[PDB]
Amino acid sequence: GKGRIFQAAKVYQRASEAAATNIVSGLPPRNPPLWLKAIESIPPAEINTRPYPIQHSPPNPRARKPRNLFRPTKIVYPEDELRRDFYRDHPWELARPRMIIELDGKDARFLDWSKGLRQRGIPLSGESVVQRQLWLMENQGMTKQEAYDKARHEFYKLRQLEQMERRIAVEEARMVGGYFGKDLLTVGMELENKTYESWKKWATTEIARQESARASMYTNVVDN
Amino acid sequence: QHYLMPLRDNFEQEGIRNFLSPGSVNMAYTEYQTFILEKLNALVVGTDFEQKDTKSIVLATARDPELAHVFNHASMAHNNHFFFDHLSPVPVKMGDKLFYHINENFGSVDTLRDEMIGTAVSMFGPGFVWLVRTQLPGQPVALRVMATYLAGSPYPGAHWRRQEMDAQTSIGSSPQGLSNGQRFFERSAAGFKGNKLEPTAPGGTDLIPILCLNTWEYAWLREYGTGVGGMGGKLAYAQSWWNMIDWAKVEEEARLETRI
Amino acid sequence: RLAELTPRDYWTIEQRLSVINDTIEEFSTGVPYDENIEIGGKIRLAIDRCFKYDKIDEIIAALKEEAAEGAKGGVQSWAKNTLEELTQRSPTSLHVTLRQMRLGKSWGIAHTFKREHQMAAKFMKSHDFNEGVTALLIDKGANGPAKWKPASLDEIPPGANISEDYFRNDPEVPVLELLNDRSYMQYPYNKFGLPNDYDVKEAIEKGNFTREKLIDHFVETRRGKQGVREAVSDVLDRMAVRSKGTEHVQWKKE
Amino acid sequence: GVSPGGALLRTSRMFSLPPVIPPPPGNKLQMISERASATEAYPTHQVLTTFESSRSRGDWGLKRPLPLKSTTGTTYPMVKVKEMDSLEQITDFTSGTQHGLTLKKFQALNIPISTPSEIRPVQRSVFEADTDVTAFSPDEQIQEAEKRWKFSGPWLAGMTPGEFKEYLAKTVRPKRAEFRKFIQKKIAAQKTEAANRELQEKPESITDDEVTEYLRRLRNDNQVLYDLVGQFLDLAPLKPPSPYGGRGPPITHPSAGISYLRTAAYLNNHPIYGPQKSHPPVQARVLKPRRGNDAKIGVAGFVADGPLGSVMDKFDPSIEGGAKLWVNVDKATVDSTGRVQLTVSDAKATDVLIAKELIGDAREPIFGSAPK
Amino acid sequence: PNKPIRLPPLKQLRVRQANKAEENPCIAVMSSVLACWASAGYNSAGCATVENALRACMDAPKPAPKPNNTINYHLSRFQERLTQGKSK
Amino acid sequence: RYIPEQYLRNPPSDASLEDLMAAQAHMGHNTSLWNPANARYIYGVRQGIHIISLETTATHLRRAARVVEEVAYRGGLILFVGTRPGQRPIVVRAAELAKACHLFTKWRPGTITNREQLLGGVPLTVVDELDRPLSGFEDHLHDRRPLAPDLVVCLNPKENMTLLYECSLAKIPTIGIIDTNTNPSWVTYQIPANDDSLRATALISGVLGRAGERGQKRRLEAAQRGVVTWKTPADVQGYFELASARAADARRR
RNA sequence: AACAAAAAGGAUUAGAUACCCCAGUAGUCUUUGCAGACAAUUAUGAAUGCCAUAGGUUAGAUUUUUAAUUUAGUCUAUAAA
RNA sequence: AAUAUUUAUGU
Ligand SMILES: [Mg+2]
Ligand SMILES: [Mg+2]
Ligand SMILES: [Mg+2]
Ligand SMILES: [Mg+2]
Ligand SMILES: [Mg+2]
Ligand SMILES: [Mg+2]
Ligand SMILES: [Mg+2]
Ligand SMILES: [Mg+2]
Ligand SMILES: [Mg+2]
Ligand SMILES: [Mg+2]
Repeated sequence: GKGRIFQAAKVYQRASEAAATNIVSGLPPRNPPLWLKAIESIPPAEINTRPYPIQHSPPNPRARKPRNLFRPTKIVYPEDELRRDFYRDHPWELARPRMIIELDGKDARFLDWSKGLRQRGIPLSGESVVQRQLWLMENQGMTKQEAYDKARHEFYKLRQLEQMERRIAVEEARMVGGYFGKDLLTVGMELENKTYESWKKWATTEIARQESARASMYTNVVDN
Repeated sequence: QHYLMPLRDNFEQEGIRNFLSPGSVNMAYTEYQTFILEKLNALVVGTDFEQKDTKSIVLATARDPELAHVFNHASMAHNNHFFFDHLSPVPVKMGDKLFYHINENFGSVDTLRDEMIGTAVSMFGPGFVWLVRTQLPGQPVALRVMATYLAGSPYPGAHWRRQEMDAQTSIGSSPQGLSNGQRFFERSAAGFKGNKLEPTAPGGTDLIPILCLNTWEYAWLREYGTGVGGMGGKLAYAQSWWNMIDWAKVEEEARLETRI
Repeated sequence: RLAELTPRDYWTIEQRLSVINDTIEEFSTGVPYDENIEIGGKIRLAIDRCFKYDKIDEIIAALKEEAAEGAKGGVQSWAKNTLEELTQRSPTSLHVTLRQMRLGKSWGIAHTFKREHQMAAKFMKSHDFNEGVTALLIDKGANGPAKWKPASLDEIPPGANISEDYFRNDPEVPVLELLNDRSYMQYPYNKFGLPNDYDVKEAIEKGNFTREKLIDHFVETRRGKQGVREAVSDVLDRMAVRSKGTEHVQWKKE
Repeated sequence: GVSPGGALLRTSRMFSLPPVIPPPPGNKLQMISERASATEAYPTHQVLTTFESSRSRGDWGLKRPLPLKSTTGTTYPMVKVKEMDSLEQITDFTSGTQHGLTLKKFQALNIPISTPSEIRPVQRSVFEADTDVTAFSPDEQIQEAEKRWKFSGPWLAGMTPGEFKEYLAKTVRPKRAEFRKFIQKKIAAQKTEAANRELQEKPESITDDEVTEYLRRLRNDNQVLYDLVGQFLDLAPLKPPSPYGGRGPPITHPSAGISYLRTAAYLNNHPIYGPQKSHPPVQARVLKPRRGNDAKIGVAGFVADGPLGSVMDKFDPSIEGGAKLWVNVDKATVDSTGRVQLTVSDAKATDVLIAKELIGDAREPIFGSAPK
Repeated sequence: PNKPIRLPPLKQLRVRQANKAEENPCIAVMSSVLACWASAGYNSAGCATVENALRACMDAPKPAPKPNNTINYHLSRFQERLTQGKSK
Repeated sequence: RYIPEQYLRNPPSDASLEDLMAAQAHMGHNTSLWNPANARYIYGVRQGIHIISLETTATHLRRAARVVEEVAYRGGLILFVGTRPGQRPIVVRAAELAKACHLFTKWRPGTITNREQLLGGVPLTVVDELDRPLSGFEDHLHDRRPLAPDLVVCLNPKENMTLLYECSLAKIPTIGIIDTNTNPSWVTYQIPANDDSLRATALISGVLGRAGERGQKRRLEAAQRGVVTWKTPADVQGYFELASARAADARRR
């Protein structure tokens, strides 16, 4: 009961009653606030009323006195099972940076998984393998394993060509006088050098402290 | 996604009268540019280049060796369209101002013609012949011819992929070979270390490509055939191309300093 | 939400409908993106060129022209399909139905029901109704298709008028006694739907809106109702032209 | 039946985020550090990206915009989201360049992944219909079972004693009745193979008088039975009587998604010199010198034992940036634990100079200057 | 082994002394001097090297105070988010 | 098909289910940090957070856009309030469209219930049908007490509850973006959505900004025809009868 | 054995039965009975039905046993009240 | 880190 009482859902009712009559009896009421007639026909919505939330999975038909009836349920789709199976067989598929920021939200309007993995708007990712797998597993009546192999093999042949282009593109460019910048391999080693040096300093400093401590620890108070 | 934009003066529907057939331009631009863009989309479908124009991709992916395959499709789409955006249905009369600048840098109008055409055939390979406008800090506006290989870019921001001359037939033990070879290693060494050999003005305002010539074989080997016996072929393609150059537009984009 | 709306006892019937209209539009999730207007453009125009006469013979005659290849309409597919559907229905109902469409435009809503009572009372005695219902609903496709007393429309000679008997009130059937005495020639409140040709026409006579400026007028006037931009644009594409270039837009029928 | 708002969320990009996969399995019976944790063997979370137009605003398509101090300035934008919203009303995230750039490094070596084979170095790729298959059918034999890589049963030698008891009391015991049927289907063929020739000169598979007649005959030959028990429990072969069953089957696909190349049987054509003999060398680090036995070297972010062969022998604080030696990666493969083991072998000398030529660090150029 | 508890609602989350107190380094050198005297003698020669070290201390200037630690400010920010909340 | 600064240059008239989803307007707080009362808007649970129903946000947003238009159409004073690090350009932009007041800093407690002191020296002006100054109310602009907003549009009701309580005390309608952990009983018209996303706040405020702009237009279009959509306020109305009372003495004497 | 009311001795203190100290008997322990009084406490009798969440924790169960559901206890911090 | 002398009174 510490919290204050908010009567915001009754401002129109309260404000309208205060404008029905004038404090000075016998006189006409003054003009009401300019917002009284604006929300005249737009009453608030019912709040603070726990409904039966949407059931995204069949509730336990065995419970005789179940709890958490007014508790939202977890959203689970058939793809959740497949996503976990794929990304576990291909853990490094997660290192491929993927964008989840949406541009307009209409990316699903041009996804026809009957054609193949390559779609419009979305990149070739582990998701394309799952959706393609799900489609075959539903329309063509394939098993989870069979459809997985098919969509999975088409994924490899596309990934191979992308890795082959990088090598052939660079080599081809240099045959005609094309020079590039620092590759990620060299850039990565230079950074390790700068960090390793900082560790050499710390080790050198700490090593000095430990040996100095030993000198002080040993008792050389009297020299004979 | 990148989509094919229409051509300048309804060429996809009719094609130039005495230069390219309506079906040749169909296979040269409509069917090919769409193919490149289709490949380009798949490469930048989930990257930062998903909404960047071709030129922005040409300059951003110039030095990065891991994105070299993306630079090709981007520069190829730009260089290709750049070549069609300078033609016209009927030949245009060269401007007096431009006509006088060419003579001051090449001696005569045709002297430049035989130079560009000569460079196209001498190159013997898919590329683009550019007419660049180079202006150094204190130097006047001077023009020159530059040749670019398969997907080379004339802009200075993409000097990492200029691809001006071949290495197989220009780097040997002869006096010219050693010199060319040294420049090859000097560039790669300087580019890698980050050092720049030739200072460039801010904004890449040094070189401004005015005119281009797409010497790729897919554009002429159908209309002009191979060229057995010297009739047609690549030579005739370059010659006929000179008649449709929109010299009016070539003068506008040149932006020659008022000097007369 | 509708249960929450508590109107004042002094509000007019118009205000009450306005409050509900605005509430129904708050729950609109947008029309489909790919679904296009079915009866629009060519098909819509063809309907106005083949369903403007008062005789079924002329209607079918017009459709045959549209069905025949080479017609400038470009609806050969729809026309041919329509004819197949018209030649598979009771010819009596066609003549009778089309008859009330032209007279129905002159009756009031109250007078309509009373006439339909006498009208539908004579159908129970006819042979087509008893045959069609028993053949397509009770037998649900068994025994073959319904056999209408006139096998085809051509059988009915041109001068014959079988639509007259179904519009003569008989004495043995008392006139329908409605529950109230209200009536009207035109709907009192039928303007909450998408703007039709009637709304676009008057809007063009009261003002000088342009091609695109006229579309926006209905959008803002409709407070962003879903489908106004597509509906209004369709109407202009059919019943409007570029009179004074881009600025003026007038109708086609002069 | 699904609502329009729920149909968009199902196809939403955020909903596509896969669940966090379990970390690389380590030795259960071993000590571990409590607070400090280093980079894992393979990534467990998804690496996220944005446009450089949105990164300046901290927008990453998440619950809230991330701080600009810890997400702006670097070249490659990469972030890992452990929780989209924690109990502190913040997105518990962390940089993803540790694993995001390690993938780019490895893929820059242009080396495929091979199937481990005990010690004629014949290399066979992973992406082959002969071996890379997961679906099967009852007609599969034990010979074909050696080609698969994804078994549904566990590896006996790998399971701890306690885990093995739970497996027997939760998966093997209740499968007694079903296993008897499996033999009935097999014995239906035992009868009909007596008719192998009856036509050239199957029964309904329910006979309790037969399933007992068979297993009692296999108690003298335990080998044939184990092969029959593995088919029903989908156990990876253990005894030789082949597909590297010593260390166990891979808990992941053999490639692991790191690289999808099939062969390194190509000759990178050098611009000037022409087709080279070997692949371009790679500079590697030196960690944990020999003189805690053995030597380690950091090759493109991965840790592999030094070549079979000095800087490696002892630690030298005099060298700047540590001891770095050039080397060529010969063969790479994924371990049963999920790690990427590289069989690294010291490189040649001339190739290192050929590589430095393009980079420019080559003190003595091989072209022109070289008189001999 | 159980994990750390969620702190109950406190009036203020803060460390009593943010900055580590650095023991005067020369009270340690004095302890050594007091050791030589006891083992050997007050007026002997083996104490010269240690006594000088003590004299070198008090002649040296006091180091400057370290910058204040801002730990208490960040703890006050994440108090309600880390613990059960705030009291009073 | 997307620019970061698109909700300011040209905000949309209305928000679709795709615009709301693309702007992360459905990302609720962690499941534990939730107000159970506001569970009527939650669609489900995923990624350890509560997902706000996209259809519930669009409906509550359009209803709010109708309140902003009507209040602006009746000559009301609106106040867009967004108090967060990067919510200044959003609120200032929406105020320009609707010709309203903005607030992008901490709300000073007592600016409504104690306006006499806080907003004492701030100047005012008297306008007319077509929103142009009226000379003759100089004496009234010194005894008149400060103004109060007729509609407060808060973009973070969870942070500033002192402002909303004053509005309830002062009988002012309010609109707020109710997140999964915010109390819906603090505002009059709730807009269940993600308030921590700077991209969702720009869309919501953008739609409400267009509403006011569309309302101010109708009001000005109706004034040019001699049709005022509002009567004089009570305070100004009182100063009228007293004005003639003073003039009554002139006629008399 | 040890501890320790009582009794007694030594100190402290203005005095010191006392608090502190050297010692010390009943008694604490075993067996068999009596006795029935407690801040015998959750200062809250027992039991049944019912009301919204969160973070720990105890003994189980289920599961894609990694981590999530779930039954019966216990303990912190809150909502409505 | 397990320190410990003594301090009554106030229409
Ligand atoms: Mg929030
Ligand atoms: Mg005593
Ligand atoms: Mg005593
Ligand atoms: Mg004692
Ligand atoms: Mg007793
Ligand atoms: Mg009792
Ligand atoms: Mg509990
Ligand atoms: Mg207990
Ligand atoms: Mg409590
Ligand atoms: Mg007293």
